[PDB]
Amino acid sequence: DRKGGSYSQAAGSDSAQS
Amino acid sequence: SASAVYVLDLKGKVLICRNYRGDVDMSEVEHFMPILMEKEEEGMLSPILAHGGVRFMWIKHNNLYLVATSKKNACVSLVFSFLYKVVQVFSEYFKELEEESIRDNFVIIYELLDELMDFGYPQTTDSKILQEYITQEAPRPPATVTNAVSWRSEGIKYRKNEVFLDVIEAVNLLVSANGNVLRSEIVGSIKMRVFLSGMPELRLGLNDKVLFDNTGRGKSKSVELEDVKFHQCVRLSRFENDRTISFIPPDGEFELMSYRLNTHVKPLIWIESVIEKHSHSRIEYMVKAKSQFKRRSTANNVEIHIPVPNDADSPKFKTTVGSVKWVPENSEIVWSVKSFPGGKEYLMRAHFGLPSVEAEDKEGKPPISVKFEIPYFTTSGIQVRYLKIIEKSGYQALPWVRYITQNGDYQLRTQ
Amino acid sequence: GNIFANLFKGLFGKKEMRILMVGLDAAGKTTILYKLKLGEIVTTIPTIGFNVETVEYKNISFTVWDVGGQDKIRPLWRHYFQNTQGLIFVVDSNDRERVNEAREELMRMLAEDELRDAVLLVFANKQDLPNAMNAAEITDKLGLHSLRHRNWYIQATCATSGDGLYEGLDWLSNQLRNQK
Amino acid sequence: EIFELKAELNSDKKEKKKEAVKKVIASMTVGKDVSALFPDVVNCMQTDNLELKKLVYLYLMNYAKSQPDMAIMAVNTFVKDCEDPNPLIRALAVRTMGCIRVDKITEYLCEPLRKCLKDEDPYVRKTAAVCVAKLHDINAQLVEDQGFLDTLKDLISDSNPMVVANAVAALSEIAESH
Ligand SMILES: Nc1nc2c(ncn2[C@@H]2O[C@H](COP(=O)(O)OP(=O)(O)OP(=O)(O)O)[C@@H](O)[C@H]2O)c(=O)[nH]1
Ligand SMILES: [Mg+2]
Repeated sequence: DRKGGSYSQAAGSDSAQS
Repeated sequence: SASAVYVLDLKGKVLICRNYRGDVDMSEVEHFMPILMEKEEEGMLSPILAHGGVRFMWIKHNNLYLVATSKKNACVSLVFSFLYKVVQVFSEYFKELEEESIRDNFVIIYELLDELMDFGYPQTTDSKILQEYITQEAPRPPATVTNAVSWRSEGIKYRKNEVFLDVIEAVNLLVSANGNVLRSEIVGSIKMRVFLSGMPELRLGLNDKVLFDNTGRGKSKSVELEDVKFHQCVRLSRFENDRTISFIPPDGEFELMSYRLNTHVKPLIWIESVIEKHSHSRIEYMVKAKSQFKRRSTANNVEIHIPVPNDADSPKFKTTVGSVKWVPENSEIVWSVKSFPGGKEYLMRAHFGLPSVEAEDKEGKPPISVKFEIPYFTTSGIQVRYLKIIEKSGYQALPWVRYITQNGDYQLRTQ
Repeated sequence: GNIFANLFKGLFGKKEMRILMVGLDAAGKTTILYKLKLGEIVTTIPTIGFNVETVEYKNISFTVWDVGGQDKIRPLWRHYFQNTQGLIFVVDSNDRERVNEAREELMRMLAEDELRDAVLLVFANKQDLPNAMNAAEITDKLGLHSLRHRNWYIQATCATSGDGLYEGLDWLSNQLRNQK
Repeated sequence: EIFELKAELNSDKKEKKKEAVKKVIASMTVGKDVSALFPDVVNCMQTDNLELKKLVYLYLMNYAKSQPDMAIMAVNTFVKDCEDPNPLIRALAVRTMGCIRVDKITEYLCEPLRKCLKDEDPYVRKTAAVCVAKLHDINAQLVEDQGFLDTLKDLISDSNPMVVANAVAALSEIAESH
């Protein structure tokens, strides 16, 4: 856990835009 | 074009001085303290002084005033930027900025001062890069300083590839005493702590309104960032061409981009406070805090400072939720709340005494400032879309980031 | 107290010693110092300041302090008189017009009450031209026999070849240390 | 005090010379007129340790206007150090040479500046760019006689954009006084 919100994984790029 | 970068103290003693041009006599610092005393006692004190034909432009540190003398028409902004870079370097090398390190770290301080700026022109300011040629515990300088990439040392290898992001929100609110909000600006700040192997070229992608309009997706929730200020690693040409955010992250925690846009939405916290101040008899604090934020989010550590009378004594607090403490050092009612669910409403009724004798001078009305910090809540609605981690060797990165919403200039004008 | 550690060190050698190298400019002193240190004929500009090096031979650390002979650097030899044990004079037999000046400088420097334990060391430099004199004519001209309480010895060293430097070093070592 | 410090600095042990240099640097920082021992620290200048040479250079730069006459015993050291393979030592020597505000020393410093002007090391080129401007600030005619403007102009036409920026800043500083 961590104060201020749990860290979330990010994507690599806009997969929906090619 | 500074002439001599010196380090002063709280008593007027020059902790450390390092002349860069020699065009100003070293004895001119003795007049800085009397000049500052004269300026502060007449309301004309300024960070940039003037001793005859010599100007003393400096900022105030925790315990020292980083004064830098000059004589010609030097760029004061350049001097301020050099002072800020020096302060950041001192903070990165020494965990504290006080007199205990100036008199103890003179061996490395002189080397850092000599290497940072020559003839009044700073040449190297990267603390991570500077930590490779000047140490307090010397080989040839790294090629990163000579190379174009002066913010990411080559050859960095880590067992894992973890990049932790921090989308910290800054809720600044300027509510007038009439009940309307004047200055309501949100300053985004993406602060990442990169730990990767090699020299990766991150390709950050968010849900920008301009990017969505250019792609043709200007119909979903897109952040309208009025001002986007990227770090030195972010290539300006790529962002200007087609809003392409490509930059090599440094090693450690740093500020990549700092968004800043206005907000026309209702405040997350509504503070309805009243003052039933009897003349020299007593006063009442009918303070009501309405949380307009979403009920799914909880604002950890809610601290709504309520400026009570400076001469208030014998205080009593009739509140609903949260500890209420009166701090005589700050002269305010600290409405401290640990957890405040969204949509909650805490009511407080203060009552304190007042001396019969009236005060000699006016005290002013400091504004009520909340200290809300709601994690996992993005008010601007900006969501990170992608982060293109590309490495020549080739590795599978594991990006991470969290959204933290706090209060910035969240002041409320009093009546 | 006990000095057994000193005897143990002396079992392999402990004394290092020091040395001085002064004289007129363009006297081949820098080339000789470089040959003693490295062993190559290095080309160097006139010594504006000074040179300090060391020589390791016969278990003695022969620290040499090369000094130029500039007019503005002539009065700067008094700085090396503090904590000095040796003194080497490099003569320039190829300059007749500067021989009187070199002798006067040596006499002025030889008239100091602080340098009393420093033995005389005259080196005949530039031993490559036919105009160079022998090891007796220079001593007679300089009047080295009239140096009371001074242990002087003339040695001919060739800068281009390097011969005679070893004999001078051996003489200096025998003058410094009085043991087997 | 002063006699003990001089005896320590005129010793053969580096473990005492480094401490003496640190004490001399701290006494000047503490506000002590330590210019009286300027000729005494000059002997312990050409040392292999890099942590001690910087302190000596700083003391000489801070003790250059006060004793210009005693400063004549350092040109040879700067000339010898302006050729070390380590770029850091050459850069420090170049930076300290221009910092010495001596009218009789800047005349002989032109050869090392000319040698370091076209140096392959980018740090050396960057240091020499600022050194040329520092020398021109003291002697404007000396820089013109040495012909450094032509060398400064070609620095903008070279790689190593940090060196290019340093050369541009030096050219702007020179032209501002022009
Ligand atoms: N041809 C020839 N010339 C020599 C020889 N030895 C010395 N010289 C000359 O003597 C000069 C002195 O050279 P250095 O030893 O480097 O300088 P120095 O003797 O210390 O004189 P200063 O530096 O001015 O004090 C050289 O320039 C040579 O031309 C030699 O063996 N053969
Ligand atoms: Mg010489």
